[PDB]
Amino acid sequence: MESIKCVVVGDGAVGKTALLIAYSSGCFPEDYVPTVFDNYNKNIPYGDGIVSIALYDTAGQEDYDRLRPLSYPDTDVFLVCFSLENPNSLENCHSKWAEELKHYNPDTPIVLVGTKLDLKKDEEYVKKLKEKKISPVTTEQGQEMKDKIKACGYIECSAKTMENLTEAFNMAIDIAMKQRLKDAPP
Ligand SMILES: Nc1nc2c(ncn2[C@@H]2O[C@H](COP(=O)(O)OP(=O)(O)O)[C@@H](O)[C@H]2O)c(=O)[nH]1
Ligand SMILES: [Mg+2]
Repeated sequence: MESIKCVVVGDGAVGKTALLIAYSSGCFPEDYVPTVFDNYNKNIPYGDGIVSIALYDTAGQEDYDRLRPLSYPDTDVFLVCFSLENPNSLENCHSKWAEELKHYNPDTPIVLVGTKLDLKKDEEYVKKLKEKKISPVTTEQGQEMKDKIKACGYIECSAKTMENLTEAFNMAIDIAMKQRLKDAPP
């Protein structure tokens, strides 16, 4: 049994809490969604063993700049989240999230996670988005940002449809465990 700590950050409303509730329960939140989900644990097969991943939600607004980082000590991997239908939230992964995580946790790997993939793929939503002169974040743009912030992985997912949802957390686990292997004596 190995334990890892995963903290989820990103702009308000990109879907951090829904991501965590969907992973915890297997269902997109059916009732009231809290601002910040209480931290919880999940046991996941990994190699010949079991990883216990402890998941921490955060309040992403700038108002919480001093309270939110109190969650950061001893983190093994961060999920930096942006909505695939909000290009502004992608740019903030560079101007805000990468800078904050480098300041507090310079050695901790990051996974860049695109959320709300179902809306990116929803033809009617895309039309209405286009009426406001916005288009979805492309995978080309998301991968470019992955490199810009030196994230160890990138994935696009939907808490609503579960598309790539559990694999986003499998990606975070694999990155954390491989870093732990790299840091061990030979
Ligand atoms: N269509 C869709 N909506 C989502 C998804 N994830 C979150 N939402 C919606 O986005 C809004 C904000 O979600 P929330 O989890 O509170 O975002 P947070 O502020 O980052 O924690 C809510 O209306 C959610 O229902 C998703 O994968 N697909
Ligand atoms: Mg939330």
